[PDB]
Amino acid sequence: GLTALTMAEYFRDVNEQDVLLFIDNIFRFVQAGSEVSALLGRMPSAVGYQPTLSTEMGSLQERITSTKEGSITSIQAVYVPADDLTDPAPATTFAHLDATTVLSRGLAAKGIYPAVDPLDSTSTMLQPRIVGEEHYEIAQRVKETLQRYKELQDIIAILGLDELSEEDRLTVARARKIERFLSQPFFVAEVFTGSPGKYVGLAETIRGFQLILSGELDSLPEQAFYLVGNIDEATAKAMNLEMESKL
Amino acid sequence: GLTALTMAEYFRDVNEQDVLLFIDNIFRFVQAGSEVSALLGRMPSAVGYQPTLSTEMGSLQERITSTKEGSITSIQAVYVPADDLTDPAPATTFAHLDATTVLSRGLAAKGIYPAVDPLDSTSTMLQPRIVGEEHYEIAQRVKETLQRYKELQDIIAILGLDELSEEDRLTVARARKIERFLSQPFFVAEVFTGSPGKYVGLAETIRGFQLILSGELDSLPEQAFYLVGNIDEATAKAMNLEMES
Amino acid sequence: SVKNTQKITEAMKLVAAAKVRRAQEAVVNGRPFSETLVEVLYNMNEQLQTEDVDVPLTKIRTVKKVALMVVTGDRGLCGGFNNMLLKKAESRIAELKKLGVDYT
Repeated sequence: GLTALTMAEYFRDVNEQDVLLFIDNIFRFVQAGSEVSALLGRMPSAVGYQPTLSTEMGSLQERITSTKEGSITSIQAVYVPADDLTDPAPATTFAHLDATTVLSRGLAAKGIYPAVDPLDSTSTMLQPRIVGEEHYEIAQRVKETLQRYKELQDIIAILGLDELSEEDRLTVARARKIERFLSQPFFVAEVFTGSPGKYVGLAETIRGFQLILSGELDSLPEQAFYLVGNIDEATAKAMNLEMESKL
Repeated sequence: GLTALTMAEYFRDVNEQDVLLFIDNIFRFVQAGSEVSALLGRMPSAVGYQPTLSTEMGSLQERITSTKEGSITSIQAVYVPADDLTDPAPATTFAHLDATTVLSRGLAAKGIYPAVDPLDSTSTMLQPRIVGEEHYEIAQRVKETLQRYKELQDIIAILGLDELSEEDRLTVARARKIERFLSQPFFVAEVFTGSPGKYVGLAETIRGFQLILSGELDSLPEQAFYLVGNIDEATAKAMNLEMES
Repeated sequence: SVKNTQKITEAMKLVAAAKVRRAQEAVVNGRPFSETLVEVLYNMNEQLQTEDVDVPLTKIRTVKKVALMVVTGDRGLCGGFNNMLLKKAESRIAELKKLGVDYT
């Protein structure tokens, strides 16, 4: 990790160009520190990591900063140990990571890929004056609808889908539509999906979510929003599915 | 364990007999190892046991092997501590045993003796070649019914029994009949409470479970199958229950 | 989840009790009408001692074709209610299929 940081720091200190370092599994940079700190003579910390977990993690993460000569954008694929989202290794990296994105096994076991959590994944670039007012409002409405669905997960699972309101049922179906629409066919995940990938921009997903949660198109079947690039492709898949239903 | 095991293996290797060794409380052997190795200076291990908790008890179990001269069928009443199966002292015994039957305290808190939990109880001899497709298929069907019951126990939680549809209601009635039938007055539990013991055979209990799973016994109530032997005696107990009202 | 479920089912218990009481209040609203109707009907039965050639709504002269009309409760989880109702309905339509009634 420090080798990658040294190459990036050279390209940001001397070559004056904004570089994009991808570190995969930054949690290894802490676990290997654990395996050496055990033998080194340093006392064990909490659940089993090194004592200087936070200072070492900071010694990696702080050197990644836009420093008036360039900008080191970086995407560390932090590994949450068995989804212990309270463990020291992700708990120290949440403080350093600006636009964190918590991917969840819960939203992967039902097949919604990418397994990014709509709620937990949050960024300090979702401030309105920075991201755009309508985009911020759509993000707030999507997160609120998903939060309402996560709060109705207990009522739905036990007391039946029917035992709640008929406006809240519209919010549940809308949350289903949203949390399936935010699935994406990747170009590199075509070997897992079997279907080609669709790269979709920002304004297009905003225009899709506006029509999804504005109640204008709450008639399409739920599977018509699954693994779909854009809302127009979702409309086309609704026609495909309605033809395949009778055929 | 070692000295009783040597006493048994001398008979299995020199006299060629089918000797049994009912080693009782394997866990007490492992816990004695825990004491001695906490005092022997050996460094501590998982939760409290010796570091050699998988080689010392290996020296116990692996010496119990049926040789080509004679065979030994040890019955080791290994004890899970604090009633959790994840513990290492029985977890290292699960890998060595082959017909493990977990006497979970749940069915004994319900009063169903023996409390052999039918889902956790499992054997490498539940194979087609060994028991025949008949007994194997009935074992699979009864484990199916009991597993469906245990997985909808989460609904027989907060809600009531009524909320099930007819499918789940029938499978719950059948599962209750089964988990009651799996009780038996032992021939040695004449002392505590109940009837004199009844010896129930394989080709006899297979008839009872075929009859219960075949649906031809929906008329009987639940306390009729409880603490009974064969299925004919279960129907007799139901009839006498109706006579005594 | 269990605590929120407990709060929700307590709320549904309270709302269901209030709904039971409001249905009872509707019945007590109806009881003036039913009392006046059940007294005027006797007044007619006393002025005329069932001296009648009328009312096609009194043709009990055979049991040719019964119309068992079954009202049921219409929500989710329905206590243990709807199954009992339609069970008695199925038993009664079986008994009316015995006699050969052609029940609607």
